[PDB]
Amino acid sequence: DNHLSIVTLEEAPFVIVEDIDPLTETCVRNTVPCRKFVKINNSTNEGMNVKKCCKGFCIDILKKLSRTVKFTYDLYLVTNGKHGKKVNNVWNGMIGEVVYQRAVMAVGSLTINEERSEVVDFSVPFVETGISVMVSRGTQVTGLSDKKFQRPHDYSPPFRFGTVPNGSTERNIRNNYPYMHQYMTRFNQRGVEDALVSLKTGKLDAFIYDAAVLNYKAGRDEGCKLVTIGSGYIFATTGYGIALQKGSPWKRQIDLALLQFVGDGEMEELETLWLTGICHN
Amino acid sequence: TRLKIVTIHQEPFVYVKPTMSDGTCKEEFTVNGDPVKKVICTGPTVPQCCYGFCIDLLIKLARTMNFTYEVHLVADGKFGTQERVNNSNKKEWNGMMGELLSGQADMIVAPLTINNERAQYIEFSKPFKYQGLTILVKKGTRITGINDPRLRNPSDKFIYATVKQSSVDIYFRRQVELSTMYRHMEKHNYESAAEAIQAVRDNKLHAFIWDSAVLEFEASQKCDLVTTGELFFRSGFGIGMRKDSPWKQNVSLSILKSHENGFMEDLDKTWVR
Ligand SMILES: CCc1cccc(N2N[C@H](C(=O)O)C[C@@H]2C[C@@H](N)C(=O)O)c1
Repeated sequence: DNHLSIVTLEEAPFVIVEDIDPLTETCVRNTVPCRKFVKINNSTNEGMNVKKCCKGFCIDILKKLSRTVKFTYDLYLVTNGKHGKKVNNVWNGMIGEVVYQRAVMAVGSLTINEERSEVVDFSVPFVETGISVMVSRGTQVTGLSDKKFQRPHDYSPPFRFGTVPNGSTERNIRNNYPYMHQYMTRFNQRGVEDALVSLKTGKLDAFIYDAAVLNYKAGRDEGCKLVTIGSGYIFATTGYGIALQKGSPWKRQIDLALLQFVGDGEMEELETLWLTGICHN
Repeated sequence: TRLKIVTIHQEPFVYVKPTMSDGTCKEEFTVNGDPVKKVICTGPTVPQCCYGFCIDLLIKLARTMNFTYEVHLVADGKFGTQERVNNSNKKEWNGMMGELLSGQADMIVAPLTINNERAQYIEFSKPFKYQGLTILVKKGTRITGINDPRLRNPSDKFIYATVKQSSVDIYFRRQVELSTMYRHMEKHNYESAAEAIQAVRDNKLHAFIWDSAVLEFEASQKCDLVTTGELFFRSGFGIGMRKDSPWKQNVSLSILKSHENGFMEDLDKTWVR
């Protein structure tokens, strides 16, 4: 069939979620319909499917893919988990929706990695990402592998740097740089917005996170005080990719369509439309 | 059977040096004390020694997935484009693409750019290196970059080109928005990146549009050269395999694993940065 269940996850500017237009009670132009299962309370599986309206960088990718590869879809937001985590060998998030066949496709800020690639097929990456570093303008650091991060107490004063815990960034640092992980947990940030405030107010020296997210934030930062390292020093370079069921018959044509979008300028136009900001390091 | 690896001379990803008298490779260590792993590569009929970024990757892939290999350099010295067969209908690929589709090679291990044109016929790994296109000039030449009047309004006074039968040659011919630039480029394109880089050093070539991971390495080694510092198009290198090859999945998983455990970080610090 050409009708596809597709799961997504809110993370601006890649996926932005709005309510239906109250006047028409439909999704306005620029946006596509998406449904979210909303719980009655935290003490039940009972809930109500609520109509919402989704837009953003990856939603525009989905529209291009649906037009080019010729398929229709029902888009819905994941409600258990976020991107995808294996908890006691059971997947949640968007990856969980794909592996357990509730969705044939996951569209969003979904990072390609080896663990997920053993249970889903990933399209070609459509934007690059990885582990990058954001600092206040004037701070000199190379990247995640900088000795100022690896051996923080070789310097006086030591760098105050951290990440948002419980995600792919913390897991990677924990495996690659154990002491750096042990050190930086004292500077754990509750969220991206918290970290930016801590950077701009001198409470934090560096923020280590998703490169695509950090580049977007730096491009629109006010006064352009926050900057990221160069793209050549991004650690563990990977990308956002479309997740599909293992052995999906949609993977090849989706790969060819994405590579077409990259080569013919359509991809750069979406980057200009959604990702590029005033600031330019 | 041994896997037939095709590659191409492209520093710092593939160095090609002559063997010693006894047919072996001179033992070397990096300035930081790491052993430089070298393999024998046959090329144009004569054995030579190959090493560098992609050779380090090939060794890691061979031991991870437990396969043996033999390395040879691409016979025609090109990466690979599709050309019409004269007085015929068929199209054929040249360069490493043709050798992979012919069976002369089982796997391409080189700075092979992933694009839609090649992915129609072969399977690409996940990218082992993210980079892009930039412009290399000689120190003393001043241009804004890709959107320069000297490049947008070409003439025989400012000669710019790329490598024939390459990803960049594909990129500028397929786009109707680049038809004026490509017409200037097709009468000046060089057979190799090395010949084009030296031409910028002999002031015969004034600009060279090529891969950033190569051009930026060239600027850091030959300070009489300099790049724009701009990335006007981003692309990735991938391992090339035939359709439905038995190694596709584990090569991609191996590469993703190498990015995540810092192995590619080590390759970058050793060869690129
Ligand atoms: C090499 C490790 C790495 C490479 C590229 C991105 C990240 N990320 N860091 C975040 C976090 O730790 O919460 C979220 C994001 C992952 C998120 N897109 C996802 O798909 O899980 C980690």
